[PDB]
Amino acid sequence: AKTDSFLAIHFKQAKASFAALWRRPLGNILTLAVISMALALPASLYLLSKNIASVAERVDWFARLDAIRHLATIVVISLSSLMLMSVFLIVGNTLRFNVQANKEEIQTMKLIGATDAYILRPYLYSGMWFGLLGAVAAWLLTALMTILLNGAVEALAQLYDSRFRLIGLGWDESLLLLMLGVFLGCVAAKVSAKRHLKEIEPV
Amino acid sequence: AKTDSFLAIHFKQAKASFAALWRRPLGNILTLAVISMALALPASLYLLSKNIASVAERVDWFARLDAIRHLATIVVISLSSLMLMSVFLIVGNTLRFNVQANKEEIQTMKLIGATDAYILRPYLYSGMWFGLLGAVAAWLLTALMTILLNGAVEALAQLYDSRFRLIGLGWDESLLLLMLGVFLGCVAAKVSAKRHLKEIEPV
Amino acid sequence: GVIRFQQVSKAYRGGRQALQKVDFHLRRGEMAFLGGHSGAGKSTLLKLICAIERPTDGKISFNGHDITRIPNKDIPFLRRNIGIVFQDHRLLMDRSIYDNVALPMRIESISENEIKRRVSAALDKTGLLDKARCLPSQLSGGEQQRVGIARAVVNRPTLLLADEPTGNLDPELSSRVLRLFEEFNRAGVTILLATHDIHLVNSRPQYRHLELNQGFLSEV
Amino acid sequence: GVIRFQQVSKAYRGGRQALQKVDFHLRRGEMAFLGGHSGAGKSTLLKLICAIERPTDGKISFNGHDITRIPNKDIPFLRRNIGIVFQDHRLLMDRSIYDNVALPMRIESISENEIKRRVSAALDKTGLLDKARCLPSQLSGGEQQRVGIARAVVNRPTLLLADEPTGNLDPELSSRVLRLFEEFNRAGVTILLATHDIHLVNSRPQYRHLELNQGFLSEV
Ligand SMILES: Nc1ncnc2c1ncn2[C@@H]1O[C@H](COP(=O)(O)OP(=O)(O)O)[C@@H](O)[C@H]1O
Ligand SMILES: Nc1ncnc2c1ncn2[C@@H]1O[C@H](COP(=O)(O)OP(=O)(O)O)[C@@H](O)[C@H]1O
Ligand SMILES: [Mg+2]
Ligand SMILES: [Mg+2]
Repeated sequence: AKTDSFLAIHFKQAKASFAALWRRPLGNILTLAVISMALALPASLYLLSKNIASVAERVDWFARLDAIRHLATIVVISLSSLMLMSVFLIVGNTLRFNVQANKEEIQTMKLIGATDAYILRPYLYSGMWFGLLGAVAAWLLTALMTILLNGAVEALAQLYDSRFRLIGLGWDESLLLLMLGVFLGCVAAKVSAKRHLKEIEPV
Repeated sequence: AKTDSFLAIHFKQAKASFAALWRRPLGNILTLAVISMALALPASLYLLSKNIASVAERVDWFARLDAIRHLATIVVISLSSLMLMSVFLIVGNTLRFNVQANKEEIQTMKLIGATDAYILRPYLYSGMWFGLLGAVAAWLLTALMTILLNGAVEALAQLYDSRFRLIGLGWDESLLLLMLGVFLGCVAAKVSAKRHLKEIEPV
Repeated sequence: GVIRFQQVSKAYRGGRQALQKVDFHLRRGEMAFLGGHSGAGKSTLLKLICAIERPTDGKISFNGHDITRIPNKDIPFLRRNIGIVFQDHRLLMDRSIYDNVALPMRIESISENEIKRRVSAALDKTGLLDKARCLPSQLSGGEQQRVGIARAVVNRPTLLLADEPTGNLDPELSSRVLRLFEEFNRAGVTILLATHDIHLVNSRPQYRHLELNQGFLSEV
Repeated sequence: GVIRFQQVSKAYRGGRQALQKVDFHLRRGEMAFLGGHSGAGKSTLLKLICAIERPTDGKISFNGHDITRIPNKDIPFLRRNIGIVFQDHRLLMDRSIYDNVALPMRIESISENEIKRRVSAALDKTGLLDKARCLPSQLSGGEQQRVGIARAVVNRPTLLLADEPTGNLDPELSSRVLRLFEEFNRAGVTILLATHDIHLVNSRPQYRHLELNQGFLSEV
């Protein structure tokens, strides 16, 4: 009995899961938009913190400056923790809804003798795609926000007789953002799907 | 045939829908937490902007301060609009999942001859309770953030000897926050539930 | 009559046609079996009666009121008159029997005391009063079907439609269910049964028999 | 034998008991009807065979391998051997017939060409090869049931379990479905049918008949 290879089945699963996301446009576009905005917010907060820190470094007085940096770091970290926690939960809800949508298919698949891993892999890849697309959209949104802010910043820089310019996310930071997005999209999917799939019976 | 009064049925529906949220703790606690944090960001940002503006008012210097205020207002508005949109979108997903969970009940209810309004009102009140609880949780989150930040602000002020402390949200503002929360919880629920209810058939 | 058809016919989206020039008349109090083959159009005829699906060619009269183009907002008022029993004995496993039997009385707001007394009377009539507080799961198949019949009839419907109620029961319980239906008919409730078991219909020749063959109704 | 029971019994959570000291032996190639009443324990016996629910008292042997306490991870390997046909002709309305019949062959990764040829052979055997590309909705009830049987048998199962396959068909198509099952039995596939229709079983006395009455199996 001819059997497909490991990488062949994995690539087929990835392509099929990407195709499946567009079965329900309304159901899966809103979640992508929400993830994009939620992940973009902390990116913009970090961007502003980085810009102000660069300004401060570029410029009794020294002792007071460090405390302001500490306060800014605490605020940014708190908001980042909130938003990252938010992204984790929303992904789980969408996958739980998807699993409940495919109740009959999973029932029939389990009845015929399919292993749990076969049932589970498509949802892992769907979560990974959610994370990746959300990260890309968040990066685009942060770029647009920087473009928007530059106009206001120019007036302040001109009035101060300065040549200050906003600096966008570094190319090394974009890789970290994408890694975080896919990490959430995978971990939330695994945890929620594994915990929820157990409580579904073949009949 | 004795029939219940309008206010009686509405009150009973509100009470029963509130009781319904506790059918699924994991399903409906995560959404409340996400809404709380999302609606907390706008309030906390407004709090920070208000505090810095009050400090500036307390304090050539006139010209640049107006530009700084313009930049702060732009940043706050842009970052808050995203969270308002996210709260609007996320509420719809939870109610869509709930409606798909009650597929059989709605099928039987429509088959027996129930009007659409009877089917729909519980979801409207569930959305309203979502909004109200989210607003209350966001208010508490902002208060807790103020409590956390006050210690660091006091540590910073000791060096400056400013003797300045943060001040929490005003009572009038809290009413507006609750109104916004309930407004979103009602509007998103109405839109999503009404659009989705059409495509469920009795059999 | 309680229901009438005038040259009504239906064609599905694919082009296959369920009903062609089917015409029959039903007087209040009478009972009919509506026999047919595995295919034919027995279920569709029942769907058309209660406006789940609309017809194409003819017109439908419930009590002299045209149902051919009933607006979607007035469908619930019509459905309140008609009670439906299905083969799958559709029940809500989560809720109790008393809650399931009381759903039609709660769709239209009614005082709880009247709901209690009416549900108790209905379950006493069907003999399930004792287990009113139990869950559907603990009941046997026949008991679940009887609960479904009670829920269908609790609202004093003028016309009762059953779509193969005895699908999932052996012949022994078929007689009991059919005698329950006959008791309801004696009460004065018009009933239009639907089944393909020729033996059951041949057992009782009192009630007029309508044969639905390939979408045509001989009515003999 | 293909399946055996040793003093196996089951008691549900409520305390009602489906099976008590039921013992039977099945040799490869033989066919059985497993007649019973509306209640009794016919469905439970089928669930126990394929490890959907575990027993309490006795032990189950599939091919000399104990299934009494099969670990949950090894259940799929057992289920791959057993094919199941249900009364509801469980089918995926969204997908095409060819996709439904090919699901067992895709659960275990197989080359698409072999899947195509095997599905074509199975549908030719059941006579549905022509409509392989059509949706289940356009099919009639008997055609949907035959598609379900084909999907069950596509994977060369050693034992085929049918839970009242002829529930939703008139007697005319019952003979056709039973003759299809007899053809499969001639092919060499062990079959254990389950039905409560005494007429159908009485029609064909060649195959051994097991009567399940109130959880007890006379096997006569
Ligand atoms: N939703 C549908 N789409 C396409 N064809 C249908 C649909 N429903 C029924 N049909 C076909 O039209 C006729 C109506 O089926 P039906 O009267 O329900 O059979 P039964 O009496 O056994 O329930 C049959 O030929 C059936 O195959
Ligand atoms: N999930 C369950 N919970 C409680 N009792 C059950 C359950 N399933 C079956 N029973 C009871 O145990 C016995 C098994 O039912 P079953 O053998 O499936 O009847 P049938 O042969 O008509 O399918 C019956 O008495 C039934 O009422
Ligand atoms: Mg039918
Ligand atoms: Mg059964």
